[PDB]
Amino acid sequence: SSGGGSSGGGH
Amino acid sequence: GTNVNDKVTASNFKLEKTTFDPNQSGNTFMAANFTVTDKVKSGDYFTAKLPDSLTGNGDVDYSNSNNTMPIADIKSTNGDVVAKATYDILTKTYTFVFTDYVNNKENINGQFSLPLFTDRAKAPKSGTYDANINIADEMFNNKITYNYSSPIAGIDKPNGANISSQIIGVDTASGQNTYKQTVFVNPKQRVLGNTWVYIKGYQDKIEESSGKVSATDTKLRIFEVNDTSKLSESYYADPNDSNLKEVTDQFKNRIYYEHPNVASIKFGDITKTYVVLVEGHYDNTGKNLKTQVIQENVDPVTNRDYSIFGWNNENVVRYG
Repeated sequence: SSGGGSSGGGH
Repeated sequence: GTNVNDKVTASNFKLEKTTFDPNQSGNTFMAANFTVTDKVKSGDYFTAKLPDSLTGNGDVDYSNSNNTMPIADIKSTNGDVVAKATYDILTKTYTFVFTDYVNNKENINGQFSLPLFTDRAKAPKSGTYDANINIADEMFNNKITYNYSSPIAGIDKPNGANISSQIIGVDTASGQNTYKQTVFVNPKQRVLGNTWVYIKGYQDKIEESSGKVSATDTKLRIFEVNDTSKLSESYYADPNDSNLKEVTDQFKNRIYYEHPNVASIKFGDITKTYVVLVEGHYDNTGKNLKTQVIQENVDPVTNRDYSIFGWNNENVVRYG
């Protein structure tokens, strides 16, 4: 049990 | 109208920031002033060209809008609109088309400010790139540095679950509401047993995400990676890359939609990394698209040492 993440972006 | 790049001059060129993590919604901006040296007519236009390392759209996808990104109107110094703008995804060129504004004036002055993002496909690895931007046939030189959060993430044990993903395209313009997402299954390329992968259209509460994952809403393609060191940091992945061997057909009756808003995939015992390309849809509730992928497995030898790893995605929108 554990985790992370990422995130993106645009216009 | 005619291309009037020789009649337009850009100045006070500024890049908000030269270093960022595009896997943590890092982006930058460009701002400049321009003046029309000569008289020009309504319909005439000038352009700006991004280099290989940059895009004006980032993770917003315009492929359902004729590959053309609409941009907010460009203003004079005086606050009225001088030009209507459009960004072409294929040629990475802005086209600023003068309006009737320009018909009764001289000495026209304007300025713009536009977000800029990484090109995940042309700058797939962390590092430094030339970020030279062309505005009205003039070069404005810069160096860009991308510190991508590594897609190689997981429990810190030789047989621990490991998985990551990134939403690389969201169509917010056409009304079709599609999204494209890359998932890296077992990026550490460990030897894992009884591996399951869950692709969820939400994180912790179903009601909090607009994601919609189901047999009719989602299409999945699965690739067996041959050389893991070729894989990108940007989460870009070419389905026709010879480093990827398509195995979608083998997973034909191993993908289940037993739960709401969730795609369950039975990998079993594996020893290679996989790329799973997801094409999905999100709903009209106006909620954010929030996803989570989970991989669980055990030690392939002892059938013990159970392990489980989760990864959250969500994207942000910027304005000029």
